Amino acid sequence: GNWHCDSTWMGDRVITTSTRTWALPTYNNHLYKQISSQSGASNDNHYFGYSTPWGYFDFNRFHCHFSPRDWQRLINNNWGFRPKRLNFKLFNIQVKEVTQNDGTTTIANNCTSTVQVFTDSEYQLPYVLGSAHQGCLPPFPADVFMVPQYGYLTLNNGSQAVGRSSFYCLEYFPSQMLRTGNNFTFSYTFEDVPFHSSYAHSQS
Amino acid sequence: QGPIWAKIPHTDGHFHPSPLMGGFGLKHPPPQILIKNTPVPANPSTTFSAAKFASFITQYSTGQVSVEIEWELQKENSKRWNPEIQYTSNYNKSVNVDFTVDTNGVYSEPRPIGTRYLTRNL
Amino acid sequence: GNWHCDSTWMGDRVITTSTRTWALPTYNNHLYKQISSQSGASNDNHYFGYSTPWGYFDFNRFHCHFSPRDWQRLINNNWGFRPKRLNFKLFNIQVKEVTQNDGTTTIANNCTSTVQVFTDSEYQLPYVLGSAHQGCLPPFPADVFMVPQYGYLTLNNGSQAVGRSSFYCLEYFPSQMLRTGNNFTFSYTFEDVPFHSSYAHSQSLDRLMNPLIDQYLYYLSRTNTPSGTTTQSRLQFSQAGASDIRDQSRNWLPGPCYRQQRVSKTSADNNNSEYSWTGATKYHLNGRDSLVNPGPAMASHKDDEEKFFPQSGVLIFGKQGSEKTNVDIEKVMITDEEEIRTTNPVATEQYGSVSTNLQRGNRQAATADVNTQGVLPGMVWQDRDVYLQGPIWAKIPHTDGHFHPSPLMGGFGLKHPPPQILIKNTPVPANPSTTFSAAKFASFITQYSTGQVSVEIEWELQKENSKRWNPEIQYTSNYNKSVNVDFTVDTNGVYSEPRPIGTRYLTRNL
Amino acid sequence: GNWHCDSTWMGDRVITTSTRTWALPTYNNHLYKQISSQSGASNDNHYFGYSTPWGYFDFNRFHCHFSPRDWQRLINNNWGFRPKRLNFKLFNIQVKEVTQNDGTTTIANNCTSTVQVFTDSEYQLPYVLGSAHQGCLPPFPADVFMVPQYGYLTLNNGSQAVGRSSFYCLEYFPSQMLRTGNNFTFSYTFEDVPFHSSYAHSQSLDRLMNPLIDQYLYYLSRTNTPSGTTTQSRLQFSQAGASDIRDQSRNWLPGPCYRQQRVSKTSADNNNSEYSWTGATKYHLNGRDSLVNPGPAMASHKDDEEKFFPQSGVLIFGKQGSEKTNVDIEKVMITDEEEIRTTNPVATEQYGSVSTNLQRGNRQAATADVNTQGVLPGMVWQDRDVYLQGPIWAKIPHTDGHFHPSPLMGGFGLKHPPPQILIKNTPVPANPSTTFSAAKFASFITQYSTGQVSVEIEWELQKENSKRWNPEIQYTSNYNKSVNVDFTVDTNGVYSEPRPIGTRYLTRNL
Repeated sequence: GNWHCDSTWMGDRVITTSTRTWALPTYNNHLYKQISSQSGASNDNHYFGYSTPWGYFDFNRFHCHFSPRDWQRLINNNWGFRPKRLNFKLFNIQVKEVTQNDGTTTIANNCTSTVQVFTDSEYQLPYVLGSAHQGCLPPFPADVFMVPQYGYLTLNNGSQAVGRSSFYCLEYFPSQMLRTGNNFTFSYTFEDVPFHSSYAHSQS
Repeated sequence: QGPIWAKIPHTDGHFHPSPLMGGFGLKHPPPQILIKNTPVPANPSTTFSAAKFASFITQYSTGQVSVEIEWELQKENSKRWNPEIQYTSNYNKSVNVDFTVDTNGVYSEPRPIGTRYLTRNL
Repeated sequence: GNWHCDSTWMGDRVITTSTRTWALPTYNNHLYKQISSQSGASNDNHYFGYSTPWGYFDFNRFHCHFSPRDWQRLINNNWGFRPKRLNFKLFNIQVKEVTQNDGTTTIANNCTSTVQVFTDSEYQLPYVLGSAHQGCLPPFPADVFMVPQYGYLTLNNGSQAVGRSSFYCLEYFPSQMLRTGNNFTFSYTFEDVPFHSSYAHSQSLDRLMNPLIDQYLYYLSRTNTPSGTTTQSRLQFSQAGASDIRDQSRNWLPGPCYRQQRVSKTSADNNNSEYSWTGATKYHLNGRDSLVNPGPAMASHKDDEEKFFPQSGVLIFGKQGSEKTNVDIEKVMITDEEEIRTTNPVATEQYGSVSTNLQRGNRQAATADVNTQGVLPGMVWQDRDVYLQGPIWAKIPHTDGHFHPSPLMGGFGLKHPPPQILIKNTPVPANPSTTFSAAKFASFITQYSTGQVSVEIEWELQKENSKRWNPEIQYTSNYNKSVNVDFTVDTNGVYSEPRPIGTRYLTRNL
Repeated sequence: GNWHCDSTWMGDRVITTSTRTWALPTYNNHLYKQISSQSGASNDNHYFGYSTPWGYFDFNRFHCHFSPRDWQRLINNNWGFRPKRLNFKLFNIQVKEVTQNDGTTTIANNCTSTVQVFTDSEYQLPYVLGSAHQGCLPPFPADVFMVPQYGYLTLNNGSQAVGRSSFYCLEYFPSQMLRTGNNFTFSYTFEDVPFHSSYAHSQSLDRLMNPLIDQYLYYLSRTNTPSGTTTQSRLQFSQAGASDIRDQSRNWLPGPCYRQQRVSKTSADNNNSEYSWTGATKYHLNGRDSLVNPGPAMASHKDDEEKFFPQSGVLIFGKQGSEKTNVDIEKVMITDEEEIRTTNPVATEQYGSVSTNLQRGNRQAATADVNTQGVLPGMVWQDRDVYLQGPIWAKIPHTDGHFHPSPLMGGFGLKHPPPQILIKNTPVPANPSTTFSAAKFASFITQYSTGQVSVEIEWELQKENSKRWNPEIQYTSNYNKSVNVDFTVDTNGVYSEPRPIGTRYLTRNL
């Protein structure tokens, strides 16, 4: 897979493309874990949920896509804008094995080992995008970023669960197993949404 | 530097579901894209054990990710006579250029930039 | 990918092909960095810009393409040449990971890791080729070379930036990600450019006339005549012939000039003082002075003045192994542009003389030297010669106006020159923490890349058609015995270029 | 005829349309008149010419066509523009007869009386457009304007004519006679001209190099070296890097210059004396001196010298209501050409320095400032910017030669510019005698004409394609509160243009 960042302005459309390098550790040493608020937390701060071994990709900030100059071009010249469609790709996957022995770390490539990827395209998992979390693609294309860990919350009574609380095992979904040399792609179409108002009113 | 979309909660009712942090409310937003390293067990015992494996080869993964978004624009058509407001960089000299790296290679965003510079009548 | 170096001479074309092995480190530990001049630098030396993690390929010297023998073939047999098209290739890419642990370096191949390559074919980046930088493909095909780091300058006020200053992130361009077994190729067509003049004139602009025949025109030959025991003003006129040949009416003027101080290769002839800057020829741009070097094409010296050269008016190359700073004259090779003195003023003398006043009975005629002469109708000139070790092309700056955009260091001015070819090792993060961190990664696997690069250029030739009777000048190796052969390796394997070689051996009439 | 003002932006074109109401008096009481300078005028001010009864339409300023908002749209979004074609219309002609009798003025429409209109489309008349005269279509569409009177100059010796002096009678051309209900139209196609450069360079000509990489070329870095307790002449050479960046070999030269005196917007910095003429930059033509204004394109000032401007080297516009004669600096708007200092010399300093002598043991190197530098091979430059309130085109004089005919006040040099559009009220004799008289009629009915004029110009755009990462400069209105909005009417209905607006906000690399 090749590297694509640029913006393409055509007619009434602007196409933004961003490419970043990412690194994904092993989270939870491969375990799902029940998590909850500390015993001492205030009632307002109680929660119950699960931490999972999975990471997730988040491009839910404008600077993942617009350079500052692109943004300027947008906001000085347009009364409105809105997303239409997107194309997402993972490529140039590398799986690396680390050996810490006798004081010395040695990283070695493992061409055979896989990563698993799926999109929750039926929206069956708790949706944690849209909470303004860190971990998005960084604004500057040369910055390398860590893939954030996926966790979610369900109902709680204090730090405890309730009967209605739900537990999701992500391996209960089909996922693509990706090796070095495998790529992952999907396309998505935004539903019709109102244009964002990129203007200020000149009347009260 | 702000959010783009949010999932509209699946509920009987909602009013004007423009997500309050800003951006586009979506019933069917961009899906969550989940990834994880497949566990690779380390050297097993040569006597069968029913216990789930707890020794794994340390590993991590890296790669590139690309996202392409097509945006639709509504072009400004201002019929006002006088010039309007426009986002502009400063002219004056400075030690660092806004929205650049410094001498240590650290990129920084010095200010928030909204979208509302052009004007329209009510 | 296979190895191709040779030259193919067919009809009026010569195709040159060069292949080299290169190595590309990780620059800036993958970072872009703001850079500027030191706080103490003089105003003339201030700058502001950026260093980038990218490298770039530069084949912008003739010896990247012509062997010495090929160059000889070119310059002895052709009145002109010019680039037509080129083919560029990167192949046999290898990405290597380095592990320094416990005292011991272990290099291992990583077949999966990539390098990124793009050509700036829309010329959206600052164009740093054409500044005569080091880092080009070396002249000797067996030498392995390091890919130079890409950096650029923007506007500065002292060491600071200004609002108009621009910042370019090269990852904002599409680039090919190349693995082991991937190749990179592109082709390029030169725009039409004038043939370089690979000849010297055998006539001087001031001797184009028939020496046997008088002019029908008259010039003012005397302003006074003997009167009784004294003179009286009397204007008198003559038709110029051979004997008064300096006075003949002529149609043309020598080329422009911007005068240079004269220095001697004989140390004793020079003033004992520091004038390398204070005596230098310069231009003045936005409050800063810059050396004019080499400047407008002007002949290096007049007849029999071989030892003299303009202070900043000639290309100067280092001999093999010569150091960077304050080397003695024996360490450098000073080019000589004497062939153009048939048309272009000598760099160290005045253009000529003009009247400064209005003479009359009580006022004598006055004249003044002209030390800078811009272009005049009727002027003709030759551009600076090109050299085997010299630059080939330069990008013509994108401006409203330009005049005769032959780049002053020599070679071909191009509006759309060969594009910059940028390359960098894709960063590979080292072992990450198992707790999420938002900080950008700062631990990477050490690595570098190597591979081969080939460049093929097709050149168009304008064959010599001399109708002169007597033999002409030709570039020739020495016959006599010597310890080392010119343009060869020595006993230690070091290749060296012992002298500059220009193109102007054959002659033509004006 | 209907009213059309708007702008139509489509693809790479913007079509501007302007409509105004005009009034045309009877000029010269229908007579042609010889005119000349007063007997007491200085030789520099003598002239000879003719005043004619004709008026003319002039739309040769950008604000005749672009609203301030349109101009903003243009300059923030485009790297270049240029005129393509135009359509001109006169319509809703009304001819009015005035009767002043017995103290009382009574204006009455005369449907029958005509106006005469012709375009000089063969360019047979002296072309007086392109002299920056008043009388153009006003910037604000609701302002009604008087059609200016056509007059021209021919050769003069003092206040007298010469044999070569020419006299043009405009009735010797065919012209359309227009009544109420008649319209006049013509279309015109601009010749191909370079796009105006609506950008500023983000690089300076003296910083085009890679700051990270040394040159392979050498320059003379030292002329002497320490000897025992004293120095000895020794030439020494260095390869220029970042630290000696002023010394690097370079391919190009800054643009030409013709030096201007420097004046300060701070009154105290200026000499207390009258130098506006004696200190002025001038050219000398046939025994007469003329101010060189604005002259060759040169940057107005160097870094951080905003308060300084060349004496006659910048366009200067009046603020609304500013008077004709000796207004204070607060009454005018002084343009600033600082954006071109990346390529063009500063108007108030020397071009650079050249050697004036030949140094040797007993003679030190000497240099001199260069205050006028004509074009040299390898020079590049930017033309003067254009302004919303500034001129658009000029006719290139019909001459054997010209160089870079970008008109010096700014805009587009045209060999075949928009033709002069001449108009005049047809004289209507008053009551004649009933006895025949051979004398030409001297009693006419008082009348004037009014109507609308529209001009539509299609402009071609070169869209900004900046690949820079950081935001750039953009023309913007002020955010803060104020009593009047810039580029609006005040409480008395007076439109005003508070500042000059150039085109150079976006940036590009060299």
